Amino acid sequence: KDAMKENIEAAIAISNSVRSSLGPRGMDKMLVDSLGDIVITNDGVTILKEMDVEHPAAKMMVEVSKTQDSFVGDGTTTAVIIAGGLLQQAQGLINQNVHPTVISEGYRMASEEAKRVIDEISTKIGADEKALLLKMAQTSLNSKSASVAKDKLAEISYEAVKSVAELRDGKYYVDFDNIQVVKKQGGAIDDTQLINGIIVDKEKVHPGMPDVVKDAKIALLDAPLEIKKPEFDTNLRIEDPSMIQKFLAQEENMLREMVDKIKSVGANVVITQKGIDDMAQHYLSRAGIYAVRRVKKSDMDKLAKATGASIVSTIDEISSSDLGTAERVEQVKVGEDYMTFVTGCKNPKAVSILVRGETEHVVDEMERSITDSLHVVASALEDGAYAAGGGATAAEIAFRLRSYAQKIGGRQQLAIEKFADAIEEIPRALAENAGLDPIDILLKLRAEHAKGNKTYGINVFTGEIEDMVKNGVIEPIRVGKQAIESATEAAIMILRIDDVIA
Amino acid sequence: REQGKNAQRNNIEAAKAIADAVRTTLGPKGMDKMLVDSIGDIIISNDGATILKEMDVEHPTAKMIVEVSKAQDTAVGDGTTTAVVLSGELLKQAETLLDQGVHPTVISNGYRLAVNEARKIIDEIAEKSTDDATLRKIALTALSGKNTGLSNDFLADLVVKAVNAVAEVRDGKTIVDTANIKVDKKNGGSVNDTQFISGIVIDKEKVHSKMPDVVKNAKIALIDSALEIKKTEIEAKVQISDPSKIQDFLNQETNTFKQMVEKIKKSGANVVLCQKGIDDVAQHYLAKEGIYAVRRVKKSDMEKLAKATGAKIVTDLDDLTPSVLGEAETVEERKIGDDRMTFVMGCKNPKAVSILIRGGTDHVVSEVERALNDAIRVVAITKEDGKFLWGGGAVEAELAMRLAKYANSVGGREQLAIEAFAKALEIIPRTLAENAGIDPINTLIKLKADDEKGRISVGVDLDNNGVGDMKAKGVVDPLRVKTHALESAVEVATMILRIDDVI
Amino acid sequence: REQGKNAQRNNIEAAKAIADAVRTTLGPKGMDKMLVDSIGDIIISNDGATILKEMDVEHPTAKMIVEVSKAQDTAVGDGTTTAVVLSGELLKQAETLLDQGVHPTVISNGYRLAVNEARKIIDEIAEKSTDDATLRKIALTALSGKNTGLSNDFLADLVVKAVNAVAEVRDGKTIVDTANIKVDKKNGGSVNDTQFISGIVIDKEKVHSKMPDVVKNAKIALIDSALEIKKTEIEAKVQISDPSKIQDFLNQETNTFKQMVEKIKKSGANVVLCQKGIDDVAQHYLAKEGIYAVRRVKKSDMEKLAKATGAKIVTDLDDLTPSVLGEAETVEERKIGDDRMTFVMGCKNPKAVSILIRGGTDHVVSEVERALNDAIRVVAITKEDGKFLWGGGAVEAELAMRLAKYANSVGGREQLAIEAFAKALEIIPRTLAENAGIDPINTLIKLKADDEKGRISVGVDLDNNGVGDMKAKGVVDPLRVKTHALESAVEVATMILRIDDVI
Amino acid sequence: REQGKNAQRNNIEAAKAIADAVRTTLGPKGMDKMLVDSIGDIIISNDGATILKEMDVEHPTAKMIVEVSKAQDTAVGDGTTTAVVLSGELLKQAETLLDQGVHPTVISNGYRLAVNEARKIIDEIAEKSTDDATLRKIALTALSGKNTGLSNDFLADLVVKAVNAVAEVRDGKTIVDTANIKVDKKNGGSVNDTQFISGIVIDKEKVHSKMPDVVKNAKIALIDSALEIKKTEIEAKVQISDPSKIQDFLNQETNTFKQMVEKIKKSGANVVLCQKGIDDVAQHYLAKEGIYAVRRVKKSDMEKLAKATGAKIVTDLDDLTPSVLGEAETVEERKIGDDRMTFVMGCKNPKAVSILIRGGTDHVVSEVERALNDAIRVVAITKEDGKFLWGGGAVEAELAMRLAKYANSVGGREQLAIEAFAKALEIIPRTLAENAGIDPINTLIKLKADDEKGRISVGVDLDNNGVGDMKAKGVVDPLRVKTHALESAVEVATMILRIDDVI
Repeated sequence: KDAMKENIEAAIAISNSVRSSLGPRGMDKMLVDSLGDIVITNDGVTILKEMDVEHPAAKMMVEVSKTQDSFVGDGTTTAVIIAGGLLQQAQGLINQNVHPTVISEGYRMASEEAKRVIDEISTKIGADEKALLLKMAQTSLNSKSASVAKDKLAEISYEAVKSVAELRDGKYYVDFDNIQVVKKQGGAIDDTQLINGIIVDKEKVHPGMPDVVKDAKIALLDAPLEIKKPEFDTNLRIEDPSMIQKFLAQEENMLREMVDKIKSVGANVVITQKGIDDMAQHYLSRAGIYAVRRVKKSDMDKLAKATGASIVSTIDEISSSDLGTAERVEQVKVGEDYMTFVTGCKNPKAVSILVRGETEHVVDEMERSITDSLHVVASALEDGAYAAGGGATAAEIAFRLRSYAQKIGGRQQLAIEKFADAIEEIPRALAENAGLDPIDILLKLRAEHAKGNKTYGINVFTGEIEDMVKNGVIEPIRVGKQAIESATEAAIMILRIDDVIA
Repeated sequence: REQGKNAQRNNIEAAKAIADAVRTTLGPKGMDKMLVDSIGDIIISNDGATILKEMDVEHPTAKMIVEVSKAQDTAVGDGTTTAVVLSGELLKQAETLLDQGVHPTVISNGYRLAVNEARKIIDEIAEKSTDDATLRKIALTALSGKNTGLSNDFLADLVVKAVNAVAEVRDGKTIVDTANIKVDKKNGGSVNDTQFISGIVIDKEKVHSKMPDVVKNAKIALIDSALEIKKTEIEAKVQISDPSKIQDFLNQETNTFKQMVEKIKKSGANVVLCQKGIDDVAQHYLAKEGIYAVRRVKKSDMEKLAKATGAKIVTDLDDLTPSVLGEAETVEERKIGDDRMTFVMGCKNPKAVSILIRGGTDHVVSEVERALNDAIRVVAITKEDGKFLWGGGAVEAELAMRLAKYANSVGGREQLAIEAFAKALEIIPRTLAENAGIDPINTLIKLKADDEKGRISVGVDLDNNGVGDMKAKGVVDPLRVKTHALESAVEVATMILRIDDVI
Repeated sequence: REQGKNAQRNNIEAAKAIADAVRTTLGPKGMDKMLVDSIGDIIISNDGATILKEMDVEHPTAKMIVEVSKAQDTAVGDGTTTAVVLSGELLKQAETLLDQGVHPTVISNGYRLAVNEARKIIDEIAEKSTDDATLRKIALTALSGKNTGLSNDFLADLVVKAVNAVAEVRDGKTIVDTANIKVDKKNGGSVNDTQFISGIVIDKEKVHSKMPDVVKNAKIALIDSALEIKKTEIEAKVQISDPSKIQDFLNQETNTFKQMVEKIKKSGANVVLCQKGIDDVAQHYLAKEGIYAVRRVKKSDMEKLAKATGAKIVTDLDDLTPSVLGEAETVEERKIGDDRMTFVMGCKNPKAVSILIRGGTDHVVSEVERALNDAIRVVAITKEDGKFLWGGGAVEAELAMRLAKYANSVGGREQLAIEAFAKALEIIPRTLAENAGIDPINTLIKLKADDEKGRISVGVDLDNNGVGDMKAKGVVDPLRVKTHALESAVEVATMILRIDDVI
Repeated sequence: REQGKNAQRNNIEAAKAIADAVRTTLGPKGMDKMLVDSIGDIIISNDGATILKEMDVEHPTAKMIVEVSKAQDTAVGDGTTTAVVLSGELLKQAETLLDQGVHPTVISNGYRLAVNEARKIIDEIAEKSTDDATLRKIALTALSGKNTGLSNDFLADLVVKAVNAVAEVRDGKTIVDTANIKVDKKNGGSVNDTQFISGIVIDKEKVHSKMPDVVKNAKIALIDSALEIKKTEIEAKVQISDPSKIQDFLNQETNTFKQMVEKIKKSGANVVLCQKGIDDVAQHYLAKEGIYAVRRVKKSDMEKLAKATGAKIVTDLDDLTPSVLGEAETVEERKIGDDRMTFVMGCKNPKAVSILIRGGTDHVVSEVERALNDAIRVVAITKEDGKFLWGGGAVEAELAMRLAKYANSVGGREQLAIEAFAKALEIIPRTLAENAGIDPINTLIKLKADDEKGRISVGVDLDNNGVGDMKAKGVVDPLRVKTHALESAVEVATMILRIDDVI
């Protein structure tokens, strides 16, 4: 009765704090934390992970609705919007004494039928690959503040994914450890570029190291370049003043040797996750080796893949088989900062995107936006099919559930019709957001789909129901399946709970 | 401190309150409870034992009812909610008798007479069968009011399959150690993605990249100690006077790790599962030699693996002989969800299997696992006993009818207590009616008639909207869980009924 | 948390408030702001980036505008105040459109159309010239509203002179690393006392009195490590059993320092610049041998000196060969103000110069340095780009006139946004009018006419009291700073305009 | 106290806030506001004058805008909301000019130039007609956004009917005293139950049961004084020494009341409407004599009745001659709703009518009465002026277009102010768009085109969803209310714009 009334309202509240961010006329959110950190975004996954939800129902709505399985396009915002719809509609049905178990069965079924409608009405990507994917990446950027440069960023998203995509069983596989995305402020959004190689935001460890090394043999380490102290308690016992010299000599010699090993195997560059002793820095420098230290592990993993190096933890046991390869490693100044560009890698399916923005908070959102585009085109390439956006595919599913409901008659049917009304939350949000009339757009939308117009959607620019694929507003088939998947699980979880206790 | 009437009415009131807290979890149409703490946080379950174990019960008398969540013989499936709800009703029905002037001890005697009889009637009416089909019906029933989706028949089958795989026959009797069934979960979505593995699944990745992704015809070494540098017990300090010694000391260490690995190689082991850590240099040489190693393996897994592969858990590597090595056709690492887990398959001992549950949400995979575990227990018990009972309040209805008659064959005061116990049993069929949303009063009226016409298997049917044959619908309850749910309820109700003063 | 209208009107209000905080710093007649903290204390500047970086902004939306102080491409000279003031106006002008019913996104689209056009118009109208005379006009303009006295022409000349000294030509293009121009200050009064040195000036005295005051034909050793007694990494303890040993141990130390100095002498170095400390005994023997040493030299200086003299920064003295030594005609110590600084002149590499600023007050030498640094940047940029723009709001006036027309060639909603962007640009010429104390409204009226008659170079003239030709008065703005000030403003205004809820 | 900018920005902000409070009441699709106090309680109205008169405005500047609710010439219908909303917009649009540097006085001069022009344009474009049909269109329009149900055409007709009944012609001109139209209400449901009575309706019952329910050919006496025992001014005390006197004194009183009634009868009056009380003994003899009496009649009614019947209000009964008696065919009491009211019909003067409103809810009959009263006013004004204007923002759109041109024919500064006044007028058509829920921005775009193509009568049409011809839909506004709404707005905006300091 009440535990439910409350849980449901807490949940719907989350649904509405995200609703206005859906689509081409969607707005962003500014989220300020207790520590004062600020995040301004349109990304529904960031908004949710950010907002401080207290109510346990809200925490669950957030967790389950997260579309966790993948964060492609606006799957999470769409999931959340539908969960709120499904929940709000369940409220009504419960007011009529429909047992929450019927409702959960109905939702479960309608959910299954809906995934089916999508597979059915979907469309395989054909000889149109390049044009389709571009249109997809633009649709995505269209929702973001990155729209401003959607055509250039879309090209970058396409080029990058296409470069790292493996066409295996006649199928495509895209490994993101081949795409390095780095952000640097102090440039316009247009200055964003695709570099064929791996950029690492770090500079040479010592001023005397070279700024460029052609045909680099890269040593990737995971251990620090320092003296090793025994594990058992150890003490030097000096009784002869003369040994004091011999001892310090032995230490410096240990470091000099470590460098000799790395260099003896042909290493040209040394990139470590850990530290490099000041004296070791001297030696590498003197040997003319370009070294960078305290590198990000994620950066290490990407360098290994592109250069074909193996990350070594036992310098002593290092060998040439372990060395990576690249046509050139060079320090370049990107704005204020100095970065290291490893170009012409052994593995050519290795790329980087240098995201620019004038301001910190601008460049942050640009990277968020570009990482979205990459996942959109990559999942479309992988799935092989696409569905029309603009609320077209949702209006269709809604249309096709109202039929199926009458086939699966009974009380289940009420839950199934309610599930259809909920899916219509998408076209409503889109209309509401663009400044159109929901109740008006909805009626026309239903008409077109009844008359078999599968791809008909909401053109928020003209404010007219048109062909979404013709106009290019299309999305990966995956976004819709997951969103309806996450949405129904989130709603069923709250629907089954009749009490909250500590 | 409270004495007499005040102490008793209060205790009864408390018992009833805690029963109410789990009441709605009973049956196919059970609801869930969300339990929230301070740090760890939210738990959503339909499991009565979980709910009570987590609940923050304040009252002493309520802390006593909650103890039923720990009686291993009762706390499986709806056994817990059945015992708690019944204690509540037994105490409630008693209150009336106390009011009339009946002494708490004769009431306790009545309940003892009643429960002993009931325990007899159910062994009398218990249905025999070791039919895999019935086992499946036990699981389907056990998974009924949980948030598992529609995959139940698929899950039920996994259960029977796992159970029949480790079930063994001792002197004429079937014994099933559930500890041989390794159940684990991984957030990947689907549920239908749950797998049945003929081997031990280990949530651990191989320690080093250069180690093989798969080992065939594996001679497995199970190791207790850390493959790290060990310091002596009596304090030791190293004193270097020769600058040259420093290297040597640094080398003795390397050579120490080299030997560790030599010993392992010498035994023929090609896989090393360590319960503890493995130094990076040891990982280096293990990979160099081609041995597949996993570290910091749980003791529980160490033990299951020793069981499945025939390996002896060794602590001192010098006792690492080919005699203590286990065997398995394949040891392979494969990515499940976002993690990489190690699969030990084709073990020397076939009586070991694993169930890798999938389901997404996290908060669902947990209850599903919670579900599959109960299901495994109930199916295992029945596999052993070979007997079961009809569900849906059918058993209680029979009992309520018979004890109502057996009461007449008993003396005055006790008779009253036994008629009270008979009424109390109706709290189960009524709870199922209420939960399904049907009329309690009329379902009971119908249920009574049919069981009196001799229809032993008629329980509460949601579909037929009222009563119906459970035999056809296949709703079956294991025996052991029933008898213990009745017995627990009686023992606890008596403990509480006897208190006349709480200080 | 605030939603919709309340959230937006509020954000706009905030942006406007912070713009007001820097507004009056714009131009030749800019005022200063006194920023006071708790411990360090008072800062007086006209620099907008400094003011904002120091300001204690509370509001999130204001913290966002303040971020422009860090966009290295904008935060030079009036670039910062221009970007902030414009964001404020862009947000203010937007508020009107939001009121009419225009969607924040079409407003954002309008601004994007407008700024892209403007960026085109200015490259079109940009004036080319690498003429040293124009460079001087860039500096004079950059030093305009600062408390530098009348010495500006003298300073401007120093700037061009320094810039042209380190400017180099790569493949056909002039690149100027400002990091080669070492600017430092010393409280001695005068300002006209600022010197241009062909070498590196180091705020460090020679470590020991007996060391030469001047070294000619210097072979300079740059050293990374401390010239002190170094203890081993692995703990070491000395044990003396013979009373005689104590002296020997005390002597090994002396001899250790003696050798350090021997190594240095052996390389031919006669000057030693150490990044760290130098023990007193080492100072003793260095002075004894006639080597001029400085210690605890900043890494920044170590690096500039390695750059200028060709010296390799060495850490292990055993690798101190004549190959790693730098060269300079003279290394002399000379008293500047109250301090004694070391002057390294006639370096192997001519592309390194220093500017020793003087000016007294301390709080003036700081801004003057703050000034000279911006001036150096702007002159450096222009040296590279070879193009510039007319100052005094001339550029904005042209842009405002053109975009006002370009708006017509655009669709309804966007057109509104583009007319709003055109109005926003007038906030610059108006701010200069207001600051100079002249009538804003009439200056704009006049300015518009003249630029429309084709007088591209007419900006706001304090003298003519209204508008006037900047071409004659020589007020010129670098290009790069303009385009980025417009771009920053637009990117940030859009970020803020898009928020409809602050939680 | 606040000075300068702070004082002004603040005043403008205040004005805007109060305008927002009534904004949504504008038009056919206006919303209501619920005003709640402490004791009396809830008021629900769409009337802007009512809302503002009741509102608890704190701010002084807001107390000034609220004063428009009292300007009798403006506060009728939407005149109030139009004046307030426009003042808000005039002050808002001014803020921009103040920002640019325009002096509050030239802005005030611009507005004066603008409003004087506008007042001319509307007399130019005013449509003439005394056509009863147009009168009906005035009322229908006046009753548009009120909670009156669908009975509007029925009400509109009552209005015209009442107006034409009391309308009279002086030297060539039609004068309509609304005070001759007595509007009253009674909670009986229906609304269509509203009656139009040719006489004066009085919410008063006859004082005594035995008095006739109906009097035909009535000679009506209107009396000012109480028909009670009157004590002398100079204190009087009665002293009885003879027990017999007590009766006599008690009788003088009776006889006193008997004479009162004799005087009344002697004049031929057969009805007595007393403004005060009537003693019970007087009621006795009045009923005895067959005179119909009502007491404690409101002075307002006393006056209307003297007007309608030709009766002279008499205070001293001795001056109650047949010359001062009024006439009416029928004086009848009849039950209306739950009350019994007196109906004086067929009065000597035909120029007096009543409207007895019905409607149930109470809180509806009140607004309906509130509505009918405005409607009566507007219809009355137009009846007199003979001219009207097109509704739906048609007038404002024409004005906005013309003044936009007239601005060009004016000098610099003033021109700016006049373009600002022209923009301000668009706040009306935009408010109607917003309220109807249609797109403000596009309706304005369309509206501008059509009025520029010469379509003077095109206003905002809810139906056509955008703009449309008001001529066809019949939405008409009276002239007088328009001109005064513009004038009020300007006078008040100037008062506020001129303040630079609030102490």
